[PDB]
Amino acid sequence: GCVSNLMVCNLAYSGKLEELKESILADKSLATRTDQDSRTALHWACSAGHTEIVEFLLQLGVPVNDKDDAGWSPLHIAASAGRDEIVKALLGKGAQVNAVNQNGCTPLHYAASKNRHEIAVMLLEGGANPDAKDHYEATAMHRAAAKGNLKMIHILLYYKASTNIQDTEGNTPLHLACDEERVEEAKLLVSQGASIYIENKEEKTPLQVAKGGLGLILKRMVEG
Repeated sequence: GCVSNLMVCNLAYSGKLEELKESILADKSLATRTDQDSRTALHWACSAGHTEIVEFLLQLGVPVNDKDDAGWSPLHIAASAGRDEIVKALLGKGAQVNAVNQNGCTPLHYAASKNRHEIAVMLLEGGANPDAKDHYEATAMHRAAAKGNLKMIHILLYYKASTNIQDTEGNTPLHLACDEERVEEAKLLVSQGASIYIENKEEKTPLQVAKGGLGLILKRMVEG
C-alpha cells in the first residue's frame, strides 16, 4: 500500500532496492528529499525492516538523525519496530542514541516498553542515558517495573539505571512494581537499592501502595 507522496519513500518501504538504487543514482537529491510526514526514504526503510536499503542510503552519507514532524529519528523507528540489524547499522554511523521525539521518549523507551532486549543492549552499549525522562518524567525502568519485564530490568540495572527516580505523579519503578503486583520485579528492585521511603503525591510510600503478601515483605526483606 502507498504510505508516501514521494516515490523513493514508497520504493524504500516496499523493499524495491534495485529501483531505489537506479532512481537515487539518477538523482542523488532524492535520498534526502522529504514527504508529507517530513520522512526521507531512510525513515520508511527503518519502519519496514529493509536493512539492505538502509545500508545503501548510509553508504551515500544520508544524515542519520533527521526527525520526521512527529519528532522520530530513524533510530526511534528502528528501535520501536524491532529492527535489530538496522539499529546496529544506525549506531555504526553515529546515530544520536539520546534523541527525543515530540512525546519526550528516547529510542531506549520504545526498546524497554516493547521488550527489544537485544536493541536495548545495543542502545545502552552505545551510550544511551538509562535515566532519560519522558514528558511525564517516566524512565525505561518505570515501564519495565510496571509491565513486569524481569529480563529488561536486569539489562537496565547492569547499565547503572536508577531505581529511585519519581515520575510527574511522584511514583518510582518500585511504586509501579508494587501497584501492578509484580512479584519478583519489586523484590529484585529493593535487593538492588529501591527505596521504601519516597512519597508519590498521595503521601504514599511503595509500602502503602503494595498490595497483599508483599508490602511488609519489602520491609522483612530490608530488615531480615
